[PDB]
Amino acid sequence: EDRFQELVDSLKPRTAHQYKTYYTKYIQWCQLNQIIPTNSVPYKDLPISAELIHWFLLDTLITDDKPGEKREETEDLDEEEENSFKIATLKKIIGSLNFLSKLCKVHENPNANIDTKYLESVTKLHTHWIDSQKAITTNETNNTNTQVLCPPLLKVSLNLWNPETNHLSEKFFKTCSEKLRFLVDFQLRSYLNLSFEERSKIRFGSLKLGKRDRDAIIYHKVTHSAEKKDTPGHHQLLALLPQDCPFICPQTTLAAYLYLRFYGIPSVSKGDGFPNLNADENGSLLQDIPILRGKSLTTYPREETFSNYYTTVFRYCHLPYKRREYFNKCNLVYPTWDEDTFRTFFNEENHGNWLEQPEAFAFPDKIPFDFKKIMNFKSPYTSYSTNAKKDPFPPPKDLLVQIFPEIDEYKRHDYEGLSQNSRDFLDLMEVLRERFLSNLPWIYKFFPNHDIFQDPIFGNSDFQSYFNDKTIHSKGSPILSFDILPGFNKIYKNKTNFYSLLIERP
Amino acid sequence: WIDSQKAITTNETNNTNTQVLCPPLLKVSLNLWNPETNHLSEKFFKTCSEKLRFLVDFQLRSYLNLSFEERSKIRFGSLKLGKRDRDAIIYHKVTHSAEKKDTPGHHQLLALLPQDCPFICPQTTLAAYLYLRFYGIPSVSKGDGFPNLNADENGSLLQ
Repeated sequence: EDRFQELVDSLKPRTAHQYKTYYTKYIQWCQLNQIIPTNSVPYKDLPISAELIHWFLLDTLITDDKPGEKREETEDLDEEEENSFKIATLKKIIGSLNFLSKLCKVHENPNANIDTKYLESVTKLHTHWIDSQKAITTNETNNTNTQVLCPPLLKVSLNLWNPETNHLSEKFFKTCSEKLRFLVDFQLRSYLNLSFEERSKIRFGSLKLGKRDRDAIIYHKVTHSAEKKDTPGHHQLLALLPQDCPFICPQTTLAAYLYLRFYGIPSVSKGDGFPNLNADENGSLLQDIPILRGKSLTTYPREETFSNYYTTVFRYCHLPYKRREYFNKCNLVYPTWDEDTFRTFFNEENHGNWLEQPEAFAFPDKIPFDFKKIMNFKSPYTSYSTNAKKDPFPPPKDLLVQIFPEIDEYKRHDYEGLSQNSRDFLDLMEVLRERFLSNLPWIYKFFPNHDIFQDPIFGNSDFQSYFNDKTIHSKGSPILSFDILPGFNKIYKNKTNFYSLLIERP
Repeated sequence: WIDSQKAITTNETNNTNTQVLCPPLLKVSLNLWNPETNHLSEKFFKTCSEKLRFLVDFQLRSYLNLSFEERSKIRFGSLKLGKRDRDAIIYHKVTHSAEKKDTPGHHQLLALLPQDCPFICPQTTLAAYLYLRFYGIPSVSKGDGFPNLNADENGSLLQ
């Protein structure tokens, strides 16, 4: 009861009523999912947690599906002010609900527990996204020409699809398989902002599919019941949603690297063998296969050899490499959890009184929605992604079932008789092969002699027919077809800037 | 010089025909007479005159194997001529009775003959560098003027 005045006299009244507006929105929204049920307005009842706050922020700020107000974000002068308004009001809503969190303490509502640093990470995430879209604002933002206009991802990425690295490395990168394992680790650190150790710890068994999403690539990284602490929960959840660009897609890169790793060239690149998966145990084989390998078959390749790799590549594309900023940890990272809320909040039956459960929409398969789309370099502003029907020429499965057909055998094998992770990984691989054949014609369009095309079954005119399908206007068009990057569209969809990316035969 | 010949006596002295068979001064010079350095830099390569002072310094290192600390010790009048030549640019070196020892001589004579390749010709490159250092571009690069020569007595201003 001592908390009266210093709560009250903490603020300007103007501040207090802006905060009152914001928590009034919060209360109405919790009644909109009847969390507080239906003026019915107590204080020792209203739950405050970082995910609750966060999902309120989702449902109000970012959820611009909203067809009455759909396309303010398209106009540059509207969005350039609108997102600044978003982030300012974001910070104010954070302060408001922090104030309300302290308010529930003086009423003694134990249901209010903040963990601001999670919401600080939300703040930092949206801050970095708006600063990314802000630094990209103009060709002549300042007197720069092409290096503001040089994404360190794509200039590397596209130039890694070349079957030759002649000035670069005959010492290192003869094989395209080594180029693809480099591109795999680079798109790891690109999409999944991690450390070298965190890049090391990917078995195949921690690579799952979207439950409510079909497209999520779940790396359900959990502390294994012992760091100093049992009850294993430190949950780090990640995703590799594909890219409309067929050359920075993680799924395309992954399917390509695993094709060369498993099958490769039938003469030259004799693969590592498509795995057993028959008397596999859940945890036996997929929990042994590294996502990438060198000479060893189980562990992860050598650290300073990767340092050499990144050094050679960033001197090839002439970019400032700094080793801490890829091998050591950043803080621009993914959400982190307990066991407590993770089991508690994602259980629907504890919240089954509600009209909706947040696992459905704003948490696509236990992922905070902006931590999905920002890390996958997307404007996070629909909550209702329906871009999946955008598919000129969906590829035929008869071409698909040529490579990796053992998967098709395994589901015509005793599908029960295989381990649970195994067939789930098999369906993962089929989605990978689908995305692979989908993105294949531009790979043929730009490097027709990759080691994938050291296989004349692809040289047959069924694949070439599908190549002429997807690359149909490519010879006649001045510009490209596929998407680029949210602030690099009007530069590199031009074929010429796209060819300035190439150094060896544009 | 036999080492130069030994590297040059076979085009398969080194199996690559890509970078290892290029002589070092030539690769630097030809990609340093380029105006644009777009993949390279502008933050340490603003002007073409910054590129020229880099290129003149590297050609000094290439022809006259000094330290940069010894390339510090070159003035305008530190450069004489082969008077039987008009070809060499004579750095006549200083040990004049107090920098190492009395009874002066520890001297060293340095030749800077031109090259028929004008990209690596050091006389050409220094002429261009001092042209743009002094006169500059008549529209943009405000050079710092032709030397005075009038206040210079021997060992006073050019030195």
